[PDB]
Amino acid sequence: AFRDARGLELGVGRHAMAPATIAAVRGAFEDRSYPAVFYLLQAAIHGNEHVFCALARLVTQCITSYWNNTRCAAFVNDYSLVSYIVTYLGGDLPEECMAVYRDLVAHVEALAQLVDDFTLPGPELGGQAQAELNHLMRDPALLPPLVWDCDGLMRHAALDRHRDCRIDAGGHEPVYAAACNVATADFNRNDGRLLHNTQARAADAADDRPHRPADWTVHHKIYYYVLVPAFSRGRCCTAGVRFDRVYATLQNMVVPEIAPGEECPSDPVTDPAHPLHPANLVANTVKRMFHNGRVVVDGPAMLTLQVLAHNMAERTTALLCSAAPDAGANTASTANMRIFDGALHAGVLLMAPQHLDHTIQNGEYFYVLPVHALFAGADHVANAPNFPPALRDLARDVPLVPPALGANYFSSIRQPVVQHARESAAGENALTYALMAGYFKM
Amino acid sequence: AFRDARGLELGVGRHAMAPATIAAVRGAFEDRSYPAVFYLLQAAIHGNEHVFCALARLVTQCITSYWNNTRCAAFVNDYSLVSYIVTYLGGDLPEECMAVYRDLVAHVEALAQLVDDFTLPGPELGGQAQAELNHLMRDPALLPPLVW
Amino acid sequence: QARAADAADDRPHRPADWTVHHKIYYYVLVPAFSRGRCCTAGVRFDRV
Amino acid sequence: APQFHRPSTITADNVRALGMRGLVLATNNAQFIMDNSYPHPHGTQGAVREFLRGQAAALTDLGVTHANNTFAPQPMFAGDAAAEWLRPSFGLKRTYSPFVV
Amino acid sequence: APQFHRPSTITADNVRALGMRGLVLATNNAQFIMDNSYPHPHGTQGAVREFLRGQAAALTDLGVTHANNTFAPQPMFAGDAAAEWLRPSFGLKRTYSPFVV
Amino acid sequence: AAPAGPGADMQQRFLNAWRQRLAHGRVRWVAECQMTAEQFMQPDNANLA
Amino acid sequence: YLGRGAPPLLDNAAAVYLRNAVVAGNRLGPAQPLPVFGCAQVPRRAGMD
Repeated sequence: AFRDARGLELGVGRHAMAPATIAAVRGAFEDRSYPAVFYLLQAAIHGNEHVFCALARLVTQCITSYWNNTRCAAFVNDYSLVSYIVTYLGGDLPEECMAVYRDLVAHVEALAQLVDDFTLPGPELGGQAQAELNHLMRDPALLPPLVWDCDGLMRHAALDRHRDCRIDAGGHEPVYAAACNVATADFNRNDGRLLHNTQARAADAADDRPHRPADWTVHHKIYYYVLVPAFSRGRCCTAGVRFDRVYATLQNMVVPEIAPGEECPSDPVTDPAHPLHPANLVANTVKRMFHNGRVVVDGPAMLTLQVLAHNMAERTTALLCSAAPDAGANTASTANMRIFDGALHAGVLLMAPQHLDHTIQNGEYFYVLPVHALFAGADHVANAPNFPPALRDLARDVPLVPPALGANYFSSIRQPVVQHARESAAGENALTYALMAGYFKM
Repeated sequence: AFRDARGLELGVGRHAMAPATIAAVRGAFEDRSYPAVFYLLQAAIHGNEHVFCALARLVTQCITSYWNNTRCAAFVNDYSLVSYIVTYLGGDLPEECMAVYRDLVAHVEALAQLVDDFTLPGPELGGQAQAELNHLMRDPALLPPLVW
Repeated sequence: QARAADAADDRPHRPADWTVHHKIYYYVLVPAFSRGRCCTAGVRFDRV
Repeated sequence: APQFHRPSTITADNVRALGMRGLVLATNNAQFIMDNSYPHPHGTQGAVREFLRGQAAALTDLGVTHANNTFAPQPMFAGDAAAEWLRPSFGLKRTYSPFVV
Repeated sequence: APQFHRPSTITADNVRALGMRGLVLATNNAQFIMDNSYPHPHGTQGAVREFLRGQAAALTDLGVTHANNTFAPQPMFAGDAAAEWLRPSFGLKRTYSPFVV
Repeated sequence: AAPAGPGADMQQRFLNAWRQRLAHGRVRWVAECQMTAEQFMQPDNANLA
Repeated sequence: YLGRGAPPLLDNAAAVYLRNAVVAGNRLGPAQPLPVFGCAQVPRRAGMD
């Protein structure tokens, strides 16, 4: 009741969301009927901007169907996607869901400029700014749970604080590459290679350089650590994704050949030349997966799904790296301390826990791996393909993060923030400023 | 008057159903004109998962035909059904009655978590959990009235 | 159960939450709507 | 062809050899008075057993009559497809209209 | 013709020479019994390396079959132009309807 | 812990090897359900010191 | 828990958990065990205002 009270203190005078754009997103997190093609596309795009504008008709139809299906938005698990839809899909969406996407992005930018209202200026200390010493989210010591590029580790690399980094699939030190092809890919590798191939141009690729400014990863950290516990209320998890299994069904498409001099099919039920006709619904290909979760896709929009061969990633990689306390917290009694942080080099945010569906088997595409207690949905853990039956009591009220990913005491964010997110009675505006102020350092 | 205000106490802070979707569900409990094919489908599906996606076309038409007549939801006597409508029939319904099934399920999961707030952690005692000793619903000693 | 391919004589198909989420429905939700005017029935399946 | 007011009559193929259209009508056009001159050998509840075994086989004959209208049944849920170790197994929500023009 | 119950059969050319439509049902009618007498020389994970070099290579072959349905690929993003000192490098949204009448 | 090998069974590496010491003793840091004046009191809060 | 005059619970794994959760910090919490013949002895705090 105190922690919400300073949120209302900060809530006035700066940007507040509509109650429309809250109910659109919070229903999208609690959508137990969620069509799972959006999870495969989230891995298919793999946070690469070039894959987004390639599939732009397919993305804007998957939303427009899902906006005609439900009064919920589609890609609100991935912040890069919510950025790209406002960026590259400004015209061709229904305008009720466009203001939902527009209000959700600027509310992050409201929270980013909350810190700069409070931070006094000064010199640079330990190679860090004044705000990076002040607030956690400007500070690149912490890095978000779901990272696709290598910008998040790069700014964590170039420091006087970092302990070099521990990749763990192969070798201790992480390593970067330029681009990935279908002959270059190794869909289960043990060498710790990190792909930097999320940028705009396929012609422009740099091995040791960032593609994006500092406002890219910070608005990611403000989205995942703050807005995701704000709406979801502790039913969410960040899984590792089998890319070789996900890619195997996307590119497996059955589109019937068009007749010479015939119109493009707009009717999914009536026209046999439509890929969503009942004749074309074949098991284990993508158009029936478009038919399982009911998504209106016409002819060429699933035909531009061949842009996985130009850009794809081989697999996901868990990540655990430490950092020293900063300049300004660095007396010799505290200098031997380490703060362990967990992340995923690829991986999606599961919005709604479900195992009652079996259009996809429980555990084919995703293994749950809660890297953080904020991203530990209990039902995701309690419905793994092997979960021990003696833990059905203990996992119900306790989050489960393995110590390969991090510990509760050695995380950047300890327990009661996870507790405060699921227990607070404030509105999602008033909780957000209550939890945005919780991330000022000590 | 004590017991009601006792539920006013716990009622804040956690999920309440919308007042719109109450009148949708309540109007099916008082529905004298209730068509009995829904009762014949309910004995048909009998709490199976394979039967439900067989009859998935029939159920989404019967509900939508029932939704156009009265603003109510017809399968709300059987929770094994209502969970399947939310899990399997997400797309092809008008979304207002889709939210009728969505909110009623989401009010149960808010009631399952209410025990976990109040039950303290502890060992298993007599082979049973702590919440199985605390509250009756997590306790398997009582069993539901219709067990398919 | 889920499939005809999965037939279990005593192996569990559903979690214990599937037993609890039903119990809350009939005991807690339903009498708050039905207002006591409801009845349980057995089914003559041969005639049904 | 059966006489539906005699319980000793119906075998499961007596229903199946009759069409579904006449299955309703010969059960609409039988006689009121139940005749007990020769009872069913398994008892009088054995006839209701023998009767419903044939209507389900009368539906599977009716499903063959729509084979030029219905499609090949895909598995409804996962866990059952041929190649599993290299690609996943789906399952299809049979929610569409199985229809051939 | 690759056999999807054997690990040491799937190559890149066996999947690419098979069509995109002919790879759907043939994998759907393979053997559930996986042979273990002759494994893949780079492991069973190395066959999953080799199997997806054949599907994605046939996506480019699918682009040849639909070259009369889509258009020439223009660059979506910036930094790429022949004449740069007098005009910049544009970038197109591909949010239209790719369809050739 | 250090992560090892593939990430797929890394949850499963956690669940099986820890289950004896995890399920037995109660965790200290779930004390959020403890109230305000139930914090500083000596009953049920031997974790005061 | 100072004075016994009643039977305990039958599950002794339940009885100690019910007893060591009350006793663990009271001003009137008993000694190490209770004696068979004797008294609970009610351990003294160091001061009182």
